[PDB]
Amino acid sequence: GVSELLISTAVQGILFALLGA
Repeated sequence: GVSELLISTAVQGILFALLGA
């Protein structure tokens, strides 16, 4: 699940920047 883990971290990363401002 390396390919699915990278996509899961990409979506959660953009969401972390919005609510992490």
